[PDB]
Amino acid sequence: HHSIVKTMIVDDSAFMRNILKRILSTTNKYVVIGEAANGADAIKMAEELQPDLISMDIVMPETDGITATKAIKEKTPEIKIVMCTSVDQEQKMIDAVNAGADGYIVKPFQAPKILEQFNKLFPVLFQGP
Amino acid sequence: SIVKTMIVDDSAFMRNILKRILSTTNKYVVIGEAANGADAIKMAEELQPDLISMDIVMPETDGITATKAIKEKTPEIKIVMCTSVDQEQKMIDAVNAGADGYIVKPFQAPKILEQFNKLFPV
Amino acid sequence: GDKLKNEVEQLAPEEQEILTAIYTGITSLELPGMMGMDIDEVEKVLEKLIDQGFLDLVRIRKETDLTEKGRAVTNFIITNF
Amino acid sequence: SEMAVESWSGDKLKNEVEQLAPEEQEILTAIYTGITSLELPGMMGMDIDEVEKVLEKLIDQGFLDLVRIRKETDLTEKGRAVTNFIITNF
Ligand code: BEF
Ligand code: BEF
Ligand SMILES: [Mg+2]
Ligand SMILES: [Mg+2]
Repeated sequence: HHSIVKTMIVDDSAFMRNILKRILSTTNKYVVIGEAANGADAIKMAEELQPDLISMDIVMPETDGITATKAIKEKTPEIKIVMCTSVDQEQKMIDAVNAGADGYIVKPFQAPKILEQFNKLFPVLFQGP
Repeated sequence: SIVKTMIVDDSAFMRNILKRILSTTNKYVVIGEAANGADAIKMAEELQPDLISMDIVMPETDGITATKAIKEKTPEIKIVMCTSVDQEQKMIDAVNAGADGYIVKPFQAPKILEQFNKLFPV
Repeated sequence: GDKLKNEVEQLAPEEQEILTAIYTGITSLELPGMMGMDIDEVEKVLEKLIDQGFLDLVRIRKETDLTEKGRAVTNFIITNF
Repeated sequence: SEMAVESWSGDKLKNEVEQLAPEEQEILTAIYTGITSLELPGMMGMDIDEVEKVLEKLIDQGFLDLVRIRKETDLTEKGRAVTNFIITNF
């Protein structure tokens, strides 16, 4: 229904993960149900927690975010994954979209832009007055 | 843990206080707001919430009757009274109507969460 | 006794709502978004209620915006995050 | 506009950026994203006065400007009693 979006934040920077938590906390729909510090944990946690949405950094230990995006998507294609990374090279970005990424935000980002990003994948759905 | 939460109070500013407090939590999603009893009973049937913040003194239907109507229509809904009424008799009626918690306003924010977290623990 | 009740009666709804908000624990900072009010107007009401003794100025906090220097530095340091 | 991006070329920036402490780099990244300067101490494990000291340096260091000044106010025992008197209004 999109009134509640189980969200999973994947970034090796704890501070950046904390950034995305303040932003999503003020919203009435995005509930951070998990955090992964590396892509290998991102793969497993998405497997176990089945989030509706994953904010996915790219440059991370153990396994990158594009490899994580792809591996999560061939098990759970229903999961929406939005790359949240500082890599702005258009190639990596083509690679992310080809891996399954539904979104791509470049750090530094402004909070309304990433909610505007997230809200396209999970819009407010009106059934009528 | 996600608690679909419904806020029932005739004071708009008080539903606002209760929403702002539940916003900082990573648990409570306020999915509905009722300004009186009558609307709280049928909205509770609409949304099937996990938790209702229930005032008593309200324009159309009191919170006790609303609680009572919702509880043995939908007993799984945890109902917590949140109110300026401290008279023990009205309290007794709330608990006997089926209420699971009771907050006396004016309240502190950590105690709003303490009733709610007590009914949906981490 | 008489001074307070005239003050309580002269306390407009906005001021009653503020006082109720701080009691609950709502910091004086996120009051404007809760009342649909300008941040500058709410701060003048706070200044009205400290002078009349309903509130005490605990701490003075600054709200800040990045300079173009700031945004340039953030753009540079971002790979650390 | 974009003039500032060019005016702050890489050579000049690194001197001030290497000056900045890791925490101070965190205030800026958070403030950029939109997290208010009222919102950091509860997010950075820092006491509110340390943040305010750090903010005032970044306004002195030139990285920040002072949009407005915010009051942290608590109820006097008068106001605590007033709230308990007007609670029936809500
Ligand atoms: F480390 Be992330 F790709 F910004
Ligand atoms: F509005 Be009162 F707290 F019943
Ligand atoms: Mg990284
Ligand atoms: Mg009432």
